Amino acid sequence: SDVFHLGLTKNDLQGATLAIVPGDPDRVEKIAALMDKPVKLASHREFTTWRAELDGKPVIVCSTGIGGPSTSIAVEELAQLGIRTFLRIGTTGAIQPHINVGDVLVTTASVRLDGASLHFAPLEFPAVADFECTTALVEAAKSIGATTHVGVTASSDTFYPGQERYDTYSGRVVRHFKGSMEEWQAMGVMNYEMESATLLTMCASQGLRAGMVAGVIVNRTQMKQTESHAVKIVVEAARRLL
Amino acid sequence: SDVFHLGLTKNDLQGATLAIVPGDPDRVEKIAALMDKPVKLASHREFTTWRAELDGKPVIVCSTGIGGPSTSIAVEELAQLGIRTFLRIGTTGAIQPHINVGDVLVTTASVRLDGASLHFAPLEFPAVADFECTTALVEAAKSIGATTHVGVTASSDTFYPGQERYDTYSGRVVRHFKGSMEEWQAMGVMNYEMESATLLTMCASQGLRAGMVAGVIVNRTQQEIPNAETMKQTESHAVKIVVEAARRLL
Amino acid sequence: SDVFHLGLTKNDLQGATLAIVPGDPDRVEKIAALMDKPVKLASHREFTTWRAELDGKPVIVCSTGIGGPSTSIAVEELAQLGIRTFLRIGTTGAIQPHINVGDVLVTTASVRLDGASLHFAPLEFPAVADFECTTALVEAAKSIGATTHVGVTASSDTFYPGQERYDTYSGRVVRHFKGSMEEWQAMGVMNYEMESATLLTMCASQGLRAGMVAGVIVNRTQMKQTESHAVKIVVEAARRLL
Amino acid sequence: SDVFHLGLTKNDLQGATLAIVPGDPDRVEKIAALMDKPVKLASHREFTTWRAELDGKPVIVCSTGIGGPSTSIAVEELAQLGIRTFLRIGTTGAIQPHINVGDVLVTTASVRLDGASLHFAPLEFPAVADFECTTALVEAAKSIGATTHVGVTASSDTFYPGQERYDTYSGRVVRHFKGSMEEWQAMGVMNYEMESATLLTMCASQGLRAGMVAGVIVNRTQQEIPNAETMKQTESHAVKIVVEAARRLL
Amino acid sequence: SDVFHLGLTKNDLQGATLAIVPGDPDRVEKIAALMDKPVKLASHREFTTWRAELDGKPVIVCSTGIGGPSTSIAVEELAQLGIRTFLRIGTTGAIQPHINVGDVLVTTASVRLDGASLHFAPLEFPAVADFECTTALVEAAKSIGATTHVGVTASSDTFYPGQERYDTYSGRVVRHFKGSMEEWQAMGVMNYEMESATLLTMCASQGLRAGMVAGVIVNRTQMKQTESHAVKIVVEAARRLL
Amino acid sequence: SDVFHLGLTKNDLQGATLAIVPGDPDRVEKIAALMDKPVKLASHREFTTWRAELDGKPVIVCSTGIGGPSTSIAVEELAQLGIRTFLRIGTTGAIQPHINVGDVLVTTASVRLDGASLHFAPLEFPAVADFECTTALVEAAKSIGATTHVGVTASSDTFYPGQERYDTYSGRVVRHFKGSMEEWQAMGVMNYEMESATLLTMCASQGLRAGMVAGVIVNRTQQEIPNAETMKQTESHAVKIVVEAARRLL
Ligand SMILES: O=c1[nH]c(=O)n([C@@H]2O[C@H](CO)[C@@H](O)[C@H]2O)cc1F
Ligand SMILES: O=c1[nH]c(=O)n([C@@H]2O[C@H](CO)[C@@H](O)[C@H]2O)cc1F
Ligand SMILES: O=c1[nH]c(=O)n([C@@H]2O[C@H](CO)[C@@H](O)[C@H]2O)cc1F
Ligand SMILES: O=c1[nH]c(=O)n([C@@H]2O[C@H](CO)[C@@H](O)[C@H]2O)cc1F
Ligand SMILES: O=c1[nH]c(=O)n([C@@H]2O[C@H](CO)[C@@H](O)[C@H]2O)cc1F
Ligand SMILES: O=c1[nH]c(=O)n([C@@H]2O[C@H](CO)[C@@H](O)[C@H]2O)cc1F
Ligand SMILES: [K+]
Ligand SMILES: [K+]
Ligand SMILES: [K+]
Repeated sequence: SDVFHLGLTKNDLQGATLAIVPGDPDRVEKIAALMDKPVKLASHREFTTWRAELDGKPVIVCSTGIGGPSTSIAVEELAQLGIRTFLRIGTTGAIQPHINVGDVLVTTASVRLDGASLHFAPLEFPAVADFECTTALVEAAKSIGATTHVGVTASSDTFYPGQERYDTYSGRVVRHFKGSMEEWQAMGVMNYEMESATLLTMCASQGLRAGMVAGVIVNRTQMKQTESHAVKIVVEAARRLL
Repeated sequence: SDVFHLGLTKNDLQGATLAIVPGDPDRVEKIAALMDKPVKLASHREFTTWRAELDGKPVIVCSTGIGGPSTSIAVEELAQLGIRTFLRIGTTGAIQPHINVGDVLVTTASVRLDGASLHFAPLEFPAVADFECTTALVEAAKSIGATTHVGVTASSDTFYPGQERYDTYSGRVVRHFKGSMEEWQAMGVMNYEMESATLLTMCASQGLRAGMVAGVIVNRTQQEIPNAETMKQTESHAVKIVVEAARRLL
Repeated sequence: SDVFHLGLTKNDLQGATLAIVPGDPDRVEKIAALMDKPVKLASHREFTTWRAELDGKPVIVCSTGIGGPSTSIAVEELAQLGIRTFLRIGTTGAIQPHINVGDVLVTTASVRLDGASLHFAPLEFPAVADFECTTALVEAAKSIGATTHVGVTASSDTFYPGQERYDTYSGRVVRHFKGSMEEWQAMGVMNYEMESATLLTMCASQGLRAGMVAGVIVNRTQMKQTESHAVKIVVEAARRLL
Repeated sequence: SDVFHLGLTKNDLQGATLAIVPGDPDRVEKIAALMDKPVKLASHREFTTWRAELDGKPVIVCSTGIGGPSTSIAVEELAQLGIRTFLRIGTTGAIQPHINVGDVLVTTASVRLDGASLHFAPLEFPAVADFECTTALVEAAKSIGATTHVGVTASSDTFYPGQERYDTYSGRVVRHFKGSMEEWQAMGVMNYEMESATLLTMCASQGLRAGMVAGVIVNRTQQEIPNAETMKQTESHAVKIVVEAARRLL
Repeated sequence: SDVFHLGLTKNDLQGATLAIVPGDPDRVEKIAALMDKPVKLASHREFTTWRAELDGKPVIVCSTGIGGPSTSIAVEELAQLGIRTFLRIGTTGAIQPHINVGDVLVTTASVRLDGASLHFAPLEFPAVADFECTTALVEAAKSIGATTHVGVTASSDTFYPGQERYDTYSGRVVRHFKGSMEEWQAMGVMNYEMESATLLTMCASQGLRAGMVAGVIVNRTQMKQTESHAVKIVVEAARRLL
Repeated sequence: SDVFHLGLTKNDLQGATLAIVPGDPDRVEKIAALMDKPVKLASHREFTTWRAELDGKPVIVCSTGIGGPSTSIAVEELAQLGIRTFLRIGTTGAIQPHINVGDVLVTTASVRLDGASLHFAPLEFPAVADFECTTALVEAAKSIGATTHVGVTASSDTFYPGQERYDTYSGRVVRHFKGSMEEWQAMGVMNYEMESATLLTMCASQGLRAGMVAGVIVNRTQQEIPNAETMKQTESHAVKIVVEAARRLL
């Protein structure tokens, strides 16, 4: 292995330069299955990697695990191996009334509620997605007729307090985040997820292209099939980025 | 006047919902001149407004003056008057070697080195441009064949220390900004300008669409010898691009 | 032109070392008119400059435009041309009950609600006015018998949310500034304006003397003539500073 | 499942109130194997859970995955299930010369270089370990004669820049973290790891007891030449120490 | 004098390496009196120093005065003189219902509501006590059967607003600290005092061992004898640390 | 006692509304001695209080001890007792070449390097002195012909690292303060002391008038060789100046 965590060698990628990075290890195979000659490369910790062909071009699929920390490791090590483009496919919770479960969301930029993005650029730097990847994702979504929403996403280091959930053990939310969801709502933020801030920031500040798309599995103001459409959309986007 | 600073009435706009907002008052007429039936509406402080027609649709052109403060006033008051889409056309200094004077830059999002954006959203919120406006700007730039670059822009509250210029009275830059340009360069930031952070943040957090395009009049990594001609010509292309973008946004 | 924005040459100032800097371009001529041999020097963007004589000494009057950004450019470029003393005359909104419209306010120091001051000194540095300029302004105000108030001023980068105005398009104020006016009131702050923080900080941290005086055109807790008195006061102060 | 991610039910724990939480899923079974009647309960995402008996008391072992985010989920959901005591056993990089690979480190408190801890308490709150858990860990380490060091640990959201590693794709470290390792060294910080800040803070601020122990697999001040054997042996001792500590905490 | 403030010479300490540092000058003699051959060494400003013997080992007792500023001076200068271990004995206000006046509190780490700790380490660094000193204090407390509580302490630069007291001249608390006590309570913080944050941080970040124990003289949610027990406990702890 | 720390009763002040507040308890009597009918009122912790008459008006003199924490207690409790005006007289270290030992410095505002001021107003609020008190101090200094300097002062919570002193036990200064003195120097800051930030902020934000004057006992830019005599003489003039200022403020 040429990297510390992924257990992958440069040759394993066979010249691949684009990677689809879902958060859940169990989704890696599903994504690879939509492409040609899918093969499992490695599985260590929360990092599962598969290789496949798209239009005769080798493509990588690697899980990041939940959170910016594990995400930064995967992205960094994949970059060390030649990957220059990253497309994240995730699951998300909508916080706007007009957005419905099943809808697909494309992130233009993210509210940085994480700590890892700060290890690449100060807070004033935008966690913005690459224009080409965003475009590809939008078109891909349109190509299959999925109800899509494009905009800002709140990327949190926590699933609970950071997303102002009170149905918890403590049933309490620290002051900084109390009343925070309502604030994001009034600002037009579409959803909550946990890896885009780190992904977009570290990529945008290091010459790497990144895109972000997620399927709505829940709406805070009010599933397997939704994941399916989002997966197709990201593979279709990758195709347009090759 | 229905607003405190612009000296404009709702009726003046004749139903206009899009405005092109240059920083310099003197550029307002130039921009309006590329459209039909251009008419001056008002002039107060650094706020000069003109109205014109584009494809049979009334369009506004209003100068913001330099900086997020004056920019936030103009945008806020124009919004009070019905404007929902804002396209900024400015001048900028490139900080990357591969970018040349005369090139056109489209901002996807901005590094917030201003104070006004913070009056609309905390620092963690991205100063991102509207996807539709950015797309229109990109296509418009392509439509006339201008050498274009798309990416991140550093928007500063100051022309000098914030952009780490030392050719100043004090010849000194406060610690926070010392060595800052090099940091931005390593991060891929394309340029320095002074209104996008405020514009994009206040719009993105209030349901308003905004786009940002600027012409390169200088490159910080490549010494000098400016050319009023070339410079005036660069402004020309950027103006044409923003008007073309507006057309696609109407 | 020896500077990038002002369109002025060192010789234009004829040895002037003090400048009165109003925010509104249209007020420049009014101020110059109270002095001798007033002459317009230039007009570019929001920067209008006039020269005049006061007690046989050349004095500059230059508009800064609204906000610290344009203010820092004007001050910096004027300094490059020899100006060492700056007196700002502005308009302001009082936030204390005992202060009335028409009253004149002299700022001793400012609450930094701007971004430009930070480009000269970290937030912990005080946006304090020069003792000599403050003194001159106080005496000048007294010399004409104007009802005067001396104290702290809140200098905001925005006219609306930063000054907690809700009569706006969004009718909303970001969390950081919600309930902020009341806080300033309890702290004795006298008013809101938009250039003193940047002016005083950049001057106080660069060996430049600065003073700040403004006329109250509105009281948040409850016009042409007020501007008139403030203008006289600043010209009278300049006279004592020459 | 009574929780959203762990896929566990209250009944699965059989009254367990203490959990050993390693970062790597693959270590869960190893830890459970040192106890009695070890049984796998679930495996979802980076969360692998096993149950076992220690002195006739049911004990849980659950992987957190790398980082405070996944750690906070696991801890929160385990707490929802009754766990009140958490003992983390990890791997770490030493940054002090006197500390050797193979040594065991017990964290009294951590430098918060993460983002998740901030979602439980402001930065001024200390990421301190529970006194009882720390004591148990210290005694346990002593009971087997392991070379131990007790002190402060720097817990980072990143493996690379946050730990000031330059052997990377960009080969660059953002300003805030440039020269940071040397600063931590001068302050006596013993090591770098990636979950203690979040673990200790969220537990210390919510009435939950937590302890932290890690085996040194590398020393940043002493070049390299890792040894899978030694490394695998270090993990072994750390595991034994944490299980022994749990025993004293039951 | 070999130091600027304490008025002490290296020889005065006769090889002492541990010091008990109370906040009140008047408590120095009381503490020294429990040991052998107590002798007053100096008295300057709020810094009173005494020397004594404990198990044949010279020990120092020096008052820090109230607050991190004076505390940092005393600790720094004592360190310059050879002291490597510091045990603070103070008075404190409990903020938890289950803690009673008279109880003894041992601080494991502190919430940094001070400014001095920041002059030694950034805010993210923990104001944690030395494990050995904490252990000694716990055992010492047990040795005399004192009702003890071990945990986190909020160390404030102010006695009033920082501890959210409203019975003041202004009867007002700045926004940052409004509702702060309740927050600390929900987080399990045991008490409020004014020197531990600075003490623990500066020591923990400079290779110096420090411990912190205080007697509860008041409970915010609901005296000479309490001080007595705390003094014994700290002397007993020092004995175990020699 | 009507207050928790000062051990003073409202009656003790006999209607006094102004207090001179030195940092050192030992200076309280010296200051009181220049006035009429000086009497010691109390002595507790670092708080020593004396009362005296100035032009037939009762005046208080109370030591604050070193630092904003003890300073805030004294000021708060004195205010509870009726004091509305505070004049601080201290000792200071100059950081500018043109300032000499023995010179007197009047602070117009302070750089807030303390923590206590933040307990009264956020960092953006200026630690500015009262205009009337500053004026009185300036005139008083002039009245005796002392070489005076008026300007900004850096008020630090620490005597050593915060004032970037390396002649210490650790011989190290935390990153935030490394190279800080030079920055303050370039900004024109005249000196370092340890109570003005807290004093001016808490007073300026609570309707209390405050002034600040200090005598230079050392200049950081000009090596050393202190003189107890000169030093004791500098304190003398500063004391005379503050008493004279109080007289003009009564
Ligand atoms: O409400 C949600 N919050 C959230 O963070 N997610 C995403 O799905 C995972 C949480 O289970 C995280 O990786 C995150 O990216 C989904 C959601 F539905
Ligand atoms: O180097 C530059 N920096 C800069 O900020 N600008 C832009 O032009 C104006 C300053 O001249 C500002 O409004 C800003 O948007 C142009 C430049 F060429
Ligand atoms: O309420 C007010 N707020 C305010 O900012 N001002 C000042 O006048 C201009 C706003 O029109 C700004 O330049 C500012 O300095 C006046 C006011 F009356
Ligand atoms: O140098 C190291 N840095 C580090 O963070 N670790 C730990 O091991 C994992 C990364 O490999 C993280 O969970 C972390 O806790 C180990 C190391 F050897
Ligand atoms: O409520 C309290 N708050 C407090 O800060 N203290 C402590 O006792 C002194 C206050 O009088 C300070 O030195 C501090 O350490 C005691 C208390 F009882
Ligand atoms: O260099 C100096 N630094 C300093 O802080 N002081 C002042 O004198 C005391 C420290 O000796 C503090 O109260 C402070 O106000 C004097 C000095 F000479
Ligand atoms: K993870
Ligand atoms: K302007
Ligand atoms: K003190």
